Amino acid sequence: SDVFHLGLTKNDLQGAQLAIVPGDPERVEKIAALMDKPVKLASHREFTSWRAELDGKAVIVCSTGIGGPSTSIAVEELAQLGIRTFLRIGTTGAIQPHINVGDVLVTTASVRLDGASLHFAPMEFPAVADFACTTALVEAAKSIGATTHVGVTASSDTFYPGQERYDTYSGRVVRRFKGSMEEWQAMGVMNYEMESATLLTMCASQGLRAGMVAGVIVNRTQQEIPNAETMKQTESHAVKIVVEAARRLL
Amino acid sequence: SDVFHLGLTKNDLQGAQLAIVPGDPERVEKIAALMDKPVKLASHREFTSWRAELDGKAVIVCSTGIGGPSTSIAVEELAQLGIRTFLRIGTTGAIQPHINVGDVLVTTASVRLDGASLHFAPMEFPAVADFACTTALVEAAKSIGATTHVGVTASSDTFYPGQERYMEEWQAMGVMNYEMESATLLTMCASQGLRAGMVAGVIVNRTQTESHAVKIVVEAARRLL
Amino acid sequence: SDVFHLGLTKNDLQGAQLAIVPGDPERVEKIAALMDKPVKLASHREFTSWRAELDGKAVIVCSTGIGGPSTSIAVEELAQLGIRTFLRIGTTGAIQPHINVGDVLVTTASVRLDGASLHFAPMEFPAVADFACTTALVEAAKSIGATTHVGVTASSDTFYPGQERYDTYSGRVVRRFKGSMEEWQAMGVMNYEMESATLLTMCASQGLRAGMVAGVIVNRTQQEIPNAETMKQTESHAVKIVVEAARRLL
Amino acid sequence: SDVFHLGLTKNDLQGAQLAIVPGDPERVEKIAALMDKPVKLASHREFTSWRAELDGKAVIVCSTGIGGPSTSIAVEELAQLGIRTFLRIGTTGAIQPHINVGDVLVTTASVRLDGASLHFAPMEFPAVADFACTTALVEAAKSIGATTHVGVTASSDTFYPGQERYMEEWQAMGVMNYEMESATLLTMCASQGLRAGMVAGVIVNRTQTESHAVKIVVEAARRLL
Amino acid sequence: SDVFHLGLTKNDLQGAQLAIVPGDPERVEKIAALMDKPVKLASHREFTSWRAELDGKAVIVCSTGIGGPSTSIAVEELAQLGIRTFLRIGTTGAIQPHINVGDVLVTTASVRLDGASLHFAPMEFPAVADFACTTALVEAAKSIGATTHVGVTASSDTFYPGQERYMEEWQAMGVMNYEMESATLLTMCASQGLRAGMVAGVIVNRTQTESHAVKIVVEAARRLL
Amino acid sequence: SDVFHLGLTKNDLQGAQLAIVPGDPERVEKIAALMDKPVKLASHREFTSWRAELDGKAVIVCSTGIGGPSTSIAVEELAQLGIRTFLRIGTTGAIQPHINVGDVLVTTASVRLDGASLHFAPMEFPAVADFACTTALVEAAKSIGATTHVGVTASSDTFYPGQERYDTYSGRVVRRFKGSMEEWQAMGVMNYEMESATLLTMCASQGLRAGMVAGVIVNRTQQEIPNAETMKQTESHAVKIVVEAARRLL
Repeated sequence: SDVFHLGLTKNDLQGAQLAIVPGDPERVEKIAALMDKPVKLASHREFTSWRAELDGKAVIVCSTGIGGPSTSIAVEELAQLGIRTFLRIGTTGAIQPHINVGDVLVTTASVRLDGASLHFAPMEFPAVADFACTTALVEAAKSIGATTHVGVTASSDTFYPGQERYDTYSGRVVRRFKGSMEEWQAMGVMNYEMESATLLTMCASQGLRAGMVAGVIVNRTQQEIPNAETMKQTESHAVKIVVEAARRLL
Repeated sequence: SDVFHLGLTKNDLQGAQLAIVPGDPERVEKIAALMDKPVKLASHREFTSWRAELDGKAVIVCSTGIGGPSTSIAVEELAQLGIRTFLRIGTTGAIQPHINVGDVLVTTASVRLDGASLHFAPMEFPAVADFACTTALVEAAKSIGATTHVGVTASSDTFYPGQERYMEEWQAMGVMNYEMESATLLTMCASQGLRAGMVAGVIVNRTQTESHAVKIVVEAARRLL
Repeated sequence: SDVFHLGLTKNDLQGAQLAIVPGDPERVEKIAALMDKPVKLASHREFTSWRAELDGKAVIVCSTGIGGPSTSIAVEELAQLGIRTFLRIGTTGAIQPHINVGDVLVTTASVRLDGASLHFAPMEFPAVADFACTTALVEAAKSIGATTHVGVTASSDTFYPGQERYDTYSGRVVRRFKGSMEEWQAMGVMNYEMESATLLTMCASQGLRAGMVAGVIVNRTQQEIPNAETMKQTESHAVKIVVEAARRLL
Repeated sequence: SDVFHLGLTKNDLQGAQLAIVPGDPERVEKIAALMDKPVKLASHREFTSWRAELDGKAVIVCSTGIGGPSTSIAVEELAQLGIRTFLRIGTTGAIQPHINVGDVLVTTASVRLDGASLHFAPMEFPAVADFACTTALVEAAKSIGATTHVGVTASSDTFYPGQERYMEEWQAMGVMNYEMESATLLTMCASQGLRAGMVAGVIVNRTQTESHAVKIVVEAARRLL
Repeated sequence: SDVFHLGLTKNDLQGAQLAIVPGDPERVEKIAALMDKPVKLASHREFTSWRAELDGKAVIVCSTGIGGPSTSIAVEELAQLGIRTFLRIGTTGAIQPHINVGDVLVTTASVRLDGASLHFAPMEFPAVADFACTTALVEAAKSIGATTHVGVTASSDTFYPGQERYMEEWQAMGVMNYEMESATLLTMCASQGLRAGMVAGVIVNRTQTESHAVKIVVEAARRLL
Repeated sequence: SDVFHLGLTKNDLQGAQLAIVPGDPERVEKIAALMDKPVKLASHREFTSWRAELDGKAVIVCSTGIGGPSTSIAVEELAQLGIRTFLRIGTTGAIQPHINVGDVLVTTASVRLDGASLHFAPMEFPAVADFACTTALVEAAKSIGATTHVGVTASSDTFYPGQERYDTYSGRVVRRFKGSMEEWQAMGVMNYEMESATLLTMCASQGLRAGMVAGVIVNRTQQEIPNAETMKQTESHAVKIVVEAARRLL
């Protein structure tokens, strides 16, 4: 209404200045439920929004969708709506053998293998998280007793060739990404996802604070497959971390 | 069950070798309604998929979401399930003074201003549409008496900053329109042995009625089976 | 005279608005011979021009020379002279095993492995053919009964390393082109030539129509070598196609 | 004897796993003087190195010289001798109006406008500081009551032309300051399993007292042993 | 018979290890006429080749055509037949106020604004002339009393747009002149163990007699046998 | 004093218009000693300066430090001080098996694997030496009876990965430089060093003359290791060459 995609007015946010941003609209209710007086605001495409209260202050939970283009829309309009702090929650696979399912990852900066970030800063600019957000996430994780890894994430415009997956229709990856996974592994990159390069670059270049946490639900480099219930329990822990991080940032 | 995102099996497709891929679920239902025996299959995240029938052959309609990245997931996972031809329909603005609201644009090739196309081929490779799909879209547009323009589309990762929203090089170069998905779609199919076509209805033009593009894409699909 | 290289005046063209553009001046006479009243206009360097008539309308046949720089000169001056439609005729090798000598290729767009095209549009711009020209070529081929392949061509500033040839004086190719042939093969590229990236990019960016057809005279990926007479018969067929395509574009 | 440039052996380090790396030898002596049992080890070309002790553990102080290239030699050769954590201290100007002469800047990440960082990772990889080192620098600054800003630094190969010396894009993007070494240092460590932090004291600001940054880096070092 | 384009055999060269490579066939005949026992060998497409003799040794003169692409074919195919030294002569404009019509330019290296040079070496590699060839051209120019300038030439794929024809950065950087072939020629030879030199006569200058450059290239050739 | 790093005034140079520029301040005295009346001017960081006389004319000898950034400072300030000709002296390893320890290298142009040069001209611009300087160096070498190689040098912003060294802490080189040494070897590159791309590019683009000579003290591609005294004798010869080259340029 006040914005062009989310279907939200300013007053709907009730002065909220922090937002928690999952990718999947299915996860918006369950995260808002952790907090006081969860109310459903709107639901348009993959932008589902709920509002809640935390220590007396209004908070927003809004889905971003998949990929940088979708995310940029969500972040841009929420920034217009007055949101100044963004905490990304996700579930992810790991790319390091010593990172286990059920572990938690806090991202300090991202490898920019995407397109939308370049609209906000040149490639030379770092896709870096805010120090306060990162600190809050690291502290909330440790308070919960989570096994935590803090470092670089690779952020890709594709799920398949940019993550060097070969079990595809064509079975081929373009030269740019051939051997790329081994390279990132050697450089200490923790995981692959698809949204953070846009999130972190647009926030760092525009005076906004952002951070990201993710629960490890799978590991491509490990032979053992993840349990059914442990994936659901890792997801709830990650949610717990992000809410408890948000409490310190209000 | 067979793919990571879409929630579909090979069997769900009942031999379908063509998919129509608009951006949004509201458009999916609208397209499937034009065909025989429409059935909703699945809805996960951005990807809502229906199955239908054209001349006794199965066709799928599946939403892509916003941008190359989500589009790339949809196309790959449909290709894994046996689709070999993709037709996209959208609605857009135009940037050429002689293009009217109500006209239909068939894209021959796209300017590659996205990030995802580069995950399939280096920049020097053309974001070109398949000749058969392009022909079938042009045929079907003439079939319902649509005013048709055929040419190049500019495709970017941003909706506002990559469309002049407070440079006129694309206009001077004869670019018809702006959107966000065609560069990824066309490059990813042309560099991987899949056929792809792209059609759009003109809804706005800064120098100066969507159901038609939907009928056209369906009637194009028929010619390609 | 009116132009700086071709040695032609406007009136010489007699209102001609379509031109057929081979690379080799030797082929200009034989293509003009297919048409009514073939007259030799001029011959300067590798720019040999003939004029003819087709269904009552004047047509030009002009050689481009080798490579994008030479071609850009020819196209630019003929555009100045009033030519608005350009049909390229060539003979070529194929890069796909299932493409046979005697087959005909119609190019929808080109991989831009050249330099001159960048002077007309940035690399992001597609080296795409005109739809009407492409349609006319495809229809003329089928009317003649030719086995036709429609798709992407790789257009290179070199005959040797850009086409990944190793049987050279040095025996080496620079990293950019090492493994490049296998890459294009996997992406469905039909053939290599040296002029189309400039032709198609300059026409598509300047409101001019262009298309390209070529007869396959050799195939590097096949063990069998081409017959002597079959190469000469493929050349005459390609010529037939381009003239019959031109008839539909007047 | 063990390395090409520095003139040091493993044994010279007596188990040191942390080094402090300023640009110049005058600063090296100043830093080592703040610690226990300071000893000069070597002086070759740009690389003057001292050894000292913090809480009974060995630490090294070694000058880098000017720019990424000399910095890259120092860090690599110290890593070969067993150092796994690097802290850099500098003095700089600021480009933000609210940053005062006397304030302390802790760099989270750098803009990569150098040439040497590319010898370690492609441009898309972030020139990001280690979280522990960054935390320890922020803690130590608060410990002596310093006014602290935490954010991004621009890092280039030129002192004059890459600093406006007869474009304001870095200011508009929230960049704190300019220097010449941090991009190489942060990228080279983050992409090779080494921890790195960076701190600077503000000595000038075009929109408007170095001993403090030296004490801070030493007290940060202590927390990281 | 031995090569793809030129229509020549090894035997046609009678032991020649040097070629002179101007752009056009009219210039080829002119150059060969200055030498002993001139003989036309072949004429196919852009490539017209003569053989001649200097101090009892065989030399070839072969036209390149327009641009790096045609030049690249000529040089490669001559190299396959045994040529190891190439000298190019051209005629050009100058872009420096002190360079006069009638002066001679010997190119030490070229600005790489072509596309074909990149098919031989990445952009960071210098389009540099061979020292012996450069020396011999400078010697031969002084021999006939020519006014000589020695320096950098800008080399592009376009004749008009890449020469200011309705940016002055090349003038400010000391570039002597513009042409279209030297970047490809110099890069392709320097990166493949072949010697190359380049000389030109000034025929125009926007800030203000070709037979001389032809004599100079021949007399340079003599010194290199 | 007149400059911001070297600690020198204009009058200190006594009208000197040529400078000899080693990297190491330790070598400044020994080169100035070859000439008449060697006086120590200043010594600040790695910028040690001495002045001397040669055939009656004042000459400067000034160290540059390591790398392009350091060198650019030295060259820039000496240019401000009136120096118009720069002769680089160095000692180097070779990358060609047929180049022997004790040989001398004169550089015609440099491969620009550095950052600072790009601040003076775009990458398309050649890092080319002055013809007079190159000629003087080649002639001084031959007069001394040195075995001389004239050609391209690779100039790198790093000593380790940009020179494709694997005997490092991490043991890895980034894809850009993987296989790079074999590439330069095949292209006829003589050696690696770290300063010339900046020196030559800034001089060629600013109307200043520069050249470079170096004595070969080691060869990575040879099994035999260099003698102790032969390295010291190669260094003195290179010094002799540079002074005798300077005599011809005054």
